[PDB]
Amino acid sequence: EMILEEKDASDWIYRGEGGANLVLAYAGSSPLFVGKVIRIQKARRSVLTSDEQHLWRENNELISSPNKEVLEQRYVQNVIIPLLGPKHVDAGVRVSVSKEFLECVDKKVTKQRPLWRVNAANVDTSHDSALILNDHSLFSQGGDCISVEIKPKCGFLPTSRFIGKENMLKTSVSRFKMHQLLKLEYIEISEESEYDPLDLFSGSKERVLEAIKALYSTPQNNFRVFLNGSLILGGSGESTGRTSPEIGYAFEDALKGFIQSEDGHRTECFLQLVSDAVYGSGVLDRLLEIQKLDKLDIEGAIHCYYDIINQPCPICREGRPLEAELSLHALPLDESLKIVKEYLIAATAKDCSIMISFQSGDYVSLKPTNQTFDYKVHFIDLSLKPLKRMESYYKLDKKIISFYNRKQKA
Ligand SMILES: Nc1ncnc2c1ncn2[C@@H]1O[C@H](COP(=O)(O)OP(=O)(O)NP(=O)(O)O)[C@@H](O)[C@H]1O
Ligand SMILES: O=P(O)(O)O[C@H]1[C@H](OP(=O)(O)O)[C@@H](OP(=O)(O)O)[C@@H](O)[C@@H](O)[C@@H]1OP(=O)(O)O
Ligand SMILES: [Zn+2]
Repeated sequence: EMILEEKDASDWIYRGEGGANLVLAYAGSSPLFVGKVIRIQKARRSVLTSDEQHLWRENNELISSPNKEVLEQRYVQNVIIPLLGPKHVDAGVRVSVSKEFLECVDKKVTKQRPLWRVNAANVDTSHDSALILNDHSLFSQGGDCISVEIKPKCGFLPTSRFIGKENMLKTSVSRFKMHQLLKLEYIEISEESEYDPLDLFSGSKERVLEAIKALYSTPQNNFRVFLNGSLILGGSGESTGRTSPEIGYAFEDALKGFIQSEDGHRTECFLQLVSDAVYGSGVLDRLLEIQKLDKLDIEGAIHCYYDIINQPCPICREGRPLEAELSLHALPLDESLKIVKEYLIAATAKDCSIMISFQSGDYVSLKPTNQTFDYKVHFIDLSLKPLKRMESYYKLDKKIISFYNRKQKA
């Protein structure tokens, strides 16, 4: 029991954000909130639609959620944990908030937010609740703690019965790689990321290290590093441009004390440590199993979505009739519901992040520095994706592939 009022907004500072939630770390002195983060949902510019209630009917505690914050809490603990495991997942504790606290918080951090983020979304000041999670950038509560955030994205390729001849490049080239080309076009990134999510998930030592190095070279919105809660690499609530020579010098120096290596080598040693931690723990393996719940791709699943909402299928009837996916539409409701539900769970896994906390059971021995590091892994950002979003998923996919295709015509 706790109600945060307008005065409490002074005790929270900006940490980061995505497209759904704004996150703030504690900067006050209250013993009850020290070492915690606050996850506040944003409104873009009642709790579940009828069709969402039909889709999540097997989970009754889910469909009876009073607000959207409890819904997220019950989605993680009733759907995602039975799939990922409870060891590295925190569902978090609820806390009551006021309309004013939320408004003051919104205003407090505005200046530290990205310009375009301020444009698209602000905090939803109509919610009476917020999520309190453990601040993973702190090791627990030892000395210093270097923390690494990774947004791995999708690490498998569609193998589909349902991807057309004209989109067959989707079988060979990753979604992440293809998206980079579109992102660059809409000036959402400065340069094409060198990171290939197929390497990180490959379960191969040399390929994981290759992936970690690429995440250093072009962090964008996929790689962040924190010294004791303080951002020392990556973007602040957005994607960031290439690690320049200068960013490199600062990060190399920020590593002093923690990594015991001679100047100009602490970085290559640190990237060895992150690689060893990721590879050794195999925490990615079980997440790939959840991403693979998208078995038919959006070009397959889309047909099932129109069967679920009882709407005539546009894709089938507005295309060539002899190429209509009769296969999928012949499927019973229960089957149709299963595919789309598993697709939405996969989307959660495709969009989550991983935070590895390091400190001088789970441990790494760095031969080049002669040091030992304890580490903890936690999954974060395990949101429930709206069912309505299947339609925008198909449009986005159709936009990415066709733009990739016509670029290959050069
Ligand atoms: N428990 C935590 N400990 C430390 N940092 C956190 C924690 N939770 C969130 N963050 C930071 O806050 C940022 C945004 O949190 P996140 O849960 O990804 O918001 P989101 O808007 O739901 N993301 P997305 O839906 O992918 O756009 C992350 O990139 C983290 O750096
Ligand atoms: O659609 P994509 O795969 O690009 O993923 C986007 C994701 O939507 P999805 O996870 O529901 O698809 C968004 O999540 P919401 O906050 O809107 O819930 C947000 O995280 C974007 O930054 C992601 O773009 P990215 O920068 O990672 O490419
Ligand atoms: Zn169809």
